[PDB]
Amino acid sequence: ATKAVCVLKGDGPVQGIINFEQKESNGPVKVWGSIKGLTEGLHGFHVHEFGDNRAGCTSAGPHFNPLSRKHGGPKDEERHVGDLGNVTADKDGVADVSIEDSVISLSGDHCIIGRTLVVHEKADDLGKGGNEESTKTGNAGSRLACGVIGIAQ
Amino acid sequence: ATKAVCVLKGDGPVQGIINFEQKESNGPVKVWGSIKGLTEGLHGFHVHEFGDNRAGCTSAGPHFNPLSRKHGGPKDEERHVGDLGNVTADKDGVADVSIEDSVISLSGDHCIIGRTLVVHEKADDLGKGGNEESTKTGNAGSRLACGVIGIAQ
Repeated sequence: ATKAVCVLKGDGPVQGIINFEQKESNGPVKVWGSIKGLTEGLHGFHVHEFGDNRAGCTSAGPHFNPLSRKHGGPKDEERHVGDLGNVTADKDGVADVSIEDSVISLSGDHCIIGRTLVVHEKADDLGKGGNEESTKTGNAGSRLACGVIGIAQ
Repeated sequence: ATKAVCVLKGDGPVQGIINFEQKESNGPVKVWGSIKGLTEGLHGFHVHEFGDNRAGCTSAGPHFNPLSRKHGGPKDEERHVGDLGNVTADKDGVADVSIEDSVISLSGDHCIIGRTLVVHEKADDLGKGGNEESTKTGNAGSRLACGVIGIAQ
């Protein structure tokens, strides 16, 4: 079964480790791990297009949107491949991520190996945020921590 | 025409950006960038199996060697997929990289997207160092800096 990992780092306190497992190449991907350094609440959680961190998290480019669709939440039909919603940080800044998704893959055209997982400033509004920006990125703000999704043992 | 990038970081001063380019599937991967923070001289430049950075450059694991060959130099027929030889740091610690390789690839069985590049402590002796370890790892020492090979624009 195909396995991947991401180590999230950025410029301040935000850090963590996000595992990915996909036992069948057409089943869902299990995403799990933990993030610390976070303000309490909901934090946008997106696969970005490039595994490029050469000038920081900015280098990662836009959401991974191969089907040129509009931004949604995970559960929507209309959503980018890399729209994985929000993760929620507790009062002590810790987010226990647990997610199952059937739009991302670890193989094929929807493959997220070598792309970037990014944790954002604020809530992804999930297309339901009442302005232009909402239906493009979900207004989730600055990129706090990222890293490239890599092949794991 | 496919592109990748690796940003090299470690616990020391060694930093670098390395670019990969393979304009067609069967063709050679062009590799180039710069690494600073190195001691003058030669340093092993290897692709390792895992894009895992969980516990630093150690988590990358072993040389990327899908064909189960002995360690050599890039020009050798007998070599690991990940055997890219050595880069040369000048007196100011700067290593200008320019490499063309036909064994690594950006797609396929020999695909290196999502794996790690590591730059090592000491010269790779290229399997001609004349001891056991020569033909496993080439004696290149500790891992100074690594980064996961990600998709680039």
